[PDB]
Amino acid sequence: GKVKISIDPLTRVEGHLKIEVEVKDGKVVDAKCSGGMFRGFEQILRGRDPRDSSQIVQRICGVCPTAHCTASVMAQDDAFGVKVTTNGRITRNLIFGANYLQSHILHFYHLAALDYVKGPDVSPFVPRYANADLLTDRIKDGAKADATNTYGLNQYLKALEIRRICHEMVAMFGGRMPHVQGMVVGGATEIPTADKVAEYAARFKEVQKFVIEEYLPLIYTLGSVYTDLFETGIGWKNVIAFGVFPEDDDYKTFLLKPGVYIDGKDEEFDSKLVKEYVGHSFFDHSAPGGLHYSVGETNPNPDKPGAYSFVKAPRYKDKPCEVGPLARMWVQNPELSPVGQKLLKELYGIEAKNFRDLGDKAFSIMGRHVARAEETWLTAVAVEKWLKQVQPGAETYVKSEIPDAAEGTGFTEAPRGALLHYLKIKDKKIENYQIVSATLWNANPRDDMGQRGPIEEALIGVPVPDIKNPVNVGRLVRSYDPXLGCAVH
Amino acid sequence: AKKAPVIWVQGQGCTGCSVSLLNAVHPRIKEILLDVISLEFHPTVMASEGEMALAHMYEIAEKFNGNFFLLVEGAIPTAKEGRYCIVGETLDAKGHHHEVTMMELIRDLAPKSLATVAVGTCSAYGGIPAAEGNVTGSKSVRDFFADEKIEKLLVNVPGCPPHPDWMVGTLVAAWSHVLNPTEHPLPELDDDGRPLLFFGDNIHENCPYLDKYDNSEFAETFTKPGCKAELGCKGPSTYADCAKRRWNNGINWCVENAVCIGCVEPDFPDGKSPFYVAE
Ligand code: SF4
Ligand code: SF4
Ligand code: SF4
Ligand code: FCO
Ligand SMILES: [Ca+2]
Ligand SMILES: [Ca+2]
Ligand SMILES: [Ca+2]
Ligand SMILES: [Cl-]
Ligand code: NI
Ligand SMILES: [S]
Repeated sequence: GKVKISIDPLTRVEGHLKIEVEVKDGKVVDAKCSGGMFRGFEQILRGRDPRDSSQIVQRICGVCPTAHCTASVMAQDDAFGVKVTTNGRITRNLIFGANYLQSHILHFYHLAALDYVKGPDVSPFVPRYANADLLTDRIKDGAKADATNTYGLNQYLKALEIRRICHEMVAMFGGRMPHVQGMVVGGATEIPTADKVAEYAARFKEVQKFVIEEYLPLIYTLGSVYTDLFETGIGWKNVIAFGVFPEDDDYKTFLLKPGVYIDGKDEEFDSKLVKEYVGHSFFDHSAPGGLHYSVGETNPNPDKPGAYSFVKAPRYKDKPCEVGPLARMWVQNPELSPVGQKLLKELYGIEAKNFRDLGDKAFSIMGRHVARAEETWLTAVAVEKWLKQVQPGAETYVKSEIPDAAEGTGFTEAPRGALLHYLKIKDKKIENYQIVSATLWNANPRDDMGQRGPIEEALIGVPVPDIKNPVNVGRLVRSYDPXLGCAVH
Repeated sequence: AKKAPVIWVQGQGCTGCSVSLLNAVHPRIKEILLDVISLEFHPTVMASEGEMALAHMYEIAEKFNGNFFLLVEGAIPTAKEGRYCIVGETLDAKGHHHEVTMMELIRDLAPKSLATVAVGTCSAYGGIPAAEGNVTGSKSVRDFFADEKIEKLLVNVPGCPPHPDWMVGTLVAAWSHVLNPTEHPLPELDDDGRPLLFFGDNIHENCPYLDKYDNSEFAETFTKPGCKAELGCKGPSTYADCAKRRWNNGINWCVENAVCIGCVEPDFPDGKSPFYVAE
């Protein structure tokens, strides 16, 4: 009595995603995640001036280009042998941090929320699933249902302006957005002025107010209606993080620290243990066993027998690991926002001080949204601090020369998860460039040993009581905030 | 107050053209969506998914045949029978599955459209996906139309990404033309099909650093004073109104911040590279 459901396009993610599930006895029993679009940035990059990479790679994704820019300029800093100044480091963090706020807000409202909030009766808010299990369906008190739905929809609409203001903040020192000009090998291209720091700060305070007063309360309220969604969309419960927003010039300390959590145990992150498999991916590898990114190969082959995705399959110590705010917040285990502490008590009867106090609830559909909202607040606290640390007038750029032969790796966390760019230079040109991105870790297919990717695995057990309105499939997928442009590049 | 019907499709794109559109002001995106256009299909933001989303797209393309704008973000890959870009899956009168390539989608929808508008340098000119080293046979809308022998009014709005003012302005001008063609002639296009309204000015000729350029005052590094020419600025070979309009609601622009990389031009990126070597 198995039924197959195929969803292509899985909309309200970035890029081209197909999801297939098998359903039996009202639950998902198997799943496949497929990325159907390829560009091959790693091929396009070969033979170029290595400095061009920090512009080229941004075009992997117009939602997270600052993450790719950051990873690229860090790879170049490493390869070129240049150290960024204090003010350069802080300026890079302000450019990138403003897009963390943009990206999380864009995701929750403009990608995720239409699985919960009933929009107006005009395109693109309709058509929608007939039985969509929305706030207006779940909340049985009609006035409360209307009021809660209107509350959520008004925030969706206001968030359109708030996310635009975040891009004003990115452009302040980044030049424009999408696709900044302001980050380069050696630092940042425009020294912050007192006036422009103040103009960034004024906009930031408006964003921060929305985060604390509107976004966090909505997420906790939403979770209190959908308590069942803290109990499904579980997956491997393995997470990895690389470290993001270095807080000192030697990159020893970060806002959110590197680390790995596998099978209930914390360990340090060791980049030597990252490798990619391609057994079910449209790529040829010169050797079996998975390849470390430093010898990565990008030889597309859409005819590869048994393959079903343009996404490669990264594993850490041969384990699937997921990435993103859940991963970073679990690894760092920061103190929860005051709003979260309060609303967990008031709305759920939960006493929680630190993220891990959520326990099992963290590894779920709603847990992923909570992690993302809490991280938005945590990032805002950091930006508020960086705005005091940044020094008007202080040099942000250090000169460098393209080396003949070198290698460098830039490590960071994109809003959606762990990100590195590996750069190898020969005869002053890009010899190899290998990108291991965030959604790559989440939306990958099975590896050579048949181990499902994290989204595939997290789909197992998801309830589908109505096969014609399989709303929880998309809810699980969107909780990961997938970017398929990033996943495939 | 009849809104312009829009079907927005993505090929080999990065969603940056969409994100830039979300940054519109005067009007802002809320007013664009509720008052200016009917955004009927858009994979990044629409409520429906899969079968329902595609069925709706095709129903609109039928009901509004010859009366919707086909907006294209991203390039069209033609290698390997189009299989480098699968945009969806369709189901027959029987129960079977058929993948739809970007080639198939554009071949289908373009003849149904009132006009096609290629937003961004990828769709207009090939851009980064079509740059040296790619193996996907990545192609622009104009080249795909030429290969397919499709004659459909086509307007290009390039940039990587384009400014929201360029996209909104062009779409509004096109819709005004359709509603009253003699009161609102179509914007004059250059040889590369982009409106002179936005792409007629040369950046360099209109640049506030031109006095410095003329006096040979060149910035030694990004954070020194002077014209940006020695840092790689492609303003001299680039045609857009960025010097006037600036970016992100007037907050900054590429030349003030750093350099112009010529992102609106049909030879972007290869003809504008290396980015940090002077023209
Ligand atoms: S034109 Fe640039 S911003 Fe637009 S889809 Fe192409 S790469 Fe992205
Ligand atoms: S900064 Fe660029 S566009 Fe401006 S005058 Fe110099 S070379 Fe020309
Ligand atoms: S200044 Fe140059 S790189 Fe920047 S948006 Fe305008 S044309 Fe593109
Ligand atoms: N955030 C983001 Fe993009 C993805 N996935 C990257 O890296
Ligand atoms: Ca195939
Ligand atoms: Ca890769
Ligand atoms: Ca033909
Ligand atoms: Cl703007
Ligand atoms: Ni992305
Ligand atoms: S980002």
